[PDB]
Amino acid sequence: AQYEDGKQYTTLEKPVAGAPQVLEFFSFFCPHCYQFEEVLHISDNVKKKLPEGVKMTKYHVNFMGGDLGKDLTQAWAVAMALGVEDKVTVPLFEGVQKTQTIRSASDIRDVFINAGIKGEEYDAAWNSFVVKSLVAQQEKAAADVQLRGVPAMFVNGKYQLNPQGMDTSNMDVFVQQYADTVKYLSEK
Ligand SMILES: CNCc1cccc(-c2ccsc2)c1
Repeated sequence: AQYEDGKQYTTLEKPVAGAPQVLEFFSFFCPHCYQFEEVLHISDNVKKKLPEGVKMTKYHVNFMGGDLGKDLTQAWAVAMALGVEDKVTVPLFEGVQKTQTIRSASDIRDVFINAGIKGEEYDAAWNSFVVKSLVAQQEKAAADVQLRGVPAMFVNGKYQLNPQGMDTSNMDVFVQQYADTVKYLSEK
């Protein structure tokens, strides 16, 4: 009774078939997601503790930030397609929430250019159907679980992380609790 359904995690009443093993959702507009990623480094510490053969997937969502939110989901598709997530995640979060210099799709593009992604490369990707397919994949995944809040993490389409059942007096402890819970669920 150390881990229990309803505490560190909840159980999906409609389990999602064929879902990624560990699926994280976020928005660059999401203040708690900024904390999760830039301050707590949740994705990294979770990934760091996944069993061998367990892949981690991270998807952007549309339902925050209106038009720009949709642009960001497309830009994240570009980031995934090019494999430059580790290059643009920080400046995208800071551009939206710290400096608030990201106000348009062009501003988003500037972040990729500054990170060394060539203009032609970004634009071809941005306009590609491979990227359209990746946008659709992100939307479908979020749709599969009736997603309406971020940050969120799901394990095997069956369990949903519940950070509200964790102590926050110490950041590092919270993070390891979160990561050990994901590991526990992935072995479940
Ligand atoms: C959805 N936000 C979850 C959460 C739960 C507990 C602590 C935090 C936190 C602690 C320092 S920054 C953000 C976030």
